[PDB]
Amino acid sequence: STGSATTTPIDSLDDAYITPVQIGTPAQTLNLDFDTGSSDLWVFSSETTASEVDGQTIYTPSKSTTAKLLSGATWSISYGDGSSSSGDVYTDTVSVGGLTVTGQAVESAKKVSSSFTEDSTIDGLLGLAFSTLNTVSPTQQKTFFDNAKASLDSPVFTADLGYHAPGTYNFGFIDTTAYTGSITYTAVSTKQGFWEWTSTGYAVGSGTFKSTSIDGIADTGTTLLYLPATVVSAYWAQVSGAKSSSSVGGYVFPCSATLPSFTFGVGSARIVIPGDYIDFGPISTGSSSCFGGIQSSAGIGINIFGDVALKAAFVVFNGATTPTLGFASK
Ligand SMILES: Cc1noc(C)c1CN(C)Cc1cc2n(n1)CCN(c1cc(N)ncn1)C2
Repeated sequence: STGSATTTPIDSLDDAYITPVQIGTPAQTLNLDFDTGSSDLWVFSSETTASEVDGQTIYTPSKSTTAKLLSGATWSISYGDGSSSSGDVYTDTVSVGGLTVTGQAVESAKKVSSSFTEDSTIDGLLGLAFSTLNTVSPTQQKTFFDNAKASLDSPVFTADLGYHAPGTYNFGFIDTTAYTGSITYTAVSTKQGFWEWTSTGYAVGSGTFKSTSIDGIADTGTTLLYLPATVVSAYWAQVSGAKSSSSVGGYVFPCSATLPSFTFGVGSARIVIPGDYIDFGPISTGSSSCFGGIQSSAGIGINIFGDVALKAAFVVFNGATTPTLGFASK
């Protein structure tokens, strides 16, 4: 089997991407944030505290003839930005882009933090990291991809995120028309539960490539590119007036700037992030200070190849017995 679904930016800045997911019988379609940095499929639901729901579409398990309470199971998650959610668990039928899993754990939120409530465009998360990170207790549950894997034509999924435009998540096949050149594959460590890999270096604009190992994670659920402070300083030094602002929480730059590209290495191959992908717009409405898309990972404890990086590539998440990642230009 295979599946293919379009993923759409939630706003004009690509602050996140949403993909429609069918849950239950009859189907209830929710728009979920596909997140290769976490491993829980959780949704706003009829159980979510009413004051914490503001415009999201909810899953109502009592209206699904295939939903079953997973007795005694609870979940609770915190994300890198300080947001959180928690609740109980059902199993139900879940379909993405025509690919169906029966008995998928659907984690129903009883509580969500303010950043979820305040974002009416995201109805939940669909985790695509390794199932070892799943938070369900006392019986850890499998991700949608792990449940689907054996049925897929090939044990892979691909992320093809758009810049200020829709893109595609495919399951079970590699669309050879969706990229240019060849796909370069690189080793993955699953020891922290992530799609963790080592980039071979970077370049800023037309500058020379610096060969240096940068360990980090391929994370579709993180908006920006978080890299070591040395690398990030080298990038923003090429932008007149750019500075790190403690009050704003990272590097900002004059909105009048034209930004240089940023290149990262995948083995001997190179992925070029165009400068415009690094512009996240005014820090507040009407400001001429703009927020940068490349930020320091210092204090986060891991480097994160988030959407800013991944949207410049066609990315293969190869879930073979020894997982690997593939990157192609597009
Ligand atoms: C509105 C709005 N505008 O810009 C943003 C961002 C939002 C909030 N909106 C995106 C809501 C939200 C907050 C989170 N998500 N979705 C996804 C899960 N979270 C992660 C995952 C992960 N792998 N890494 C980090 N966090 C935190």
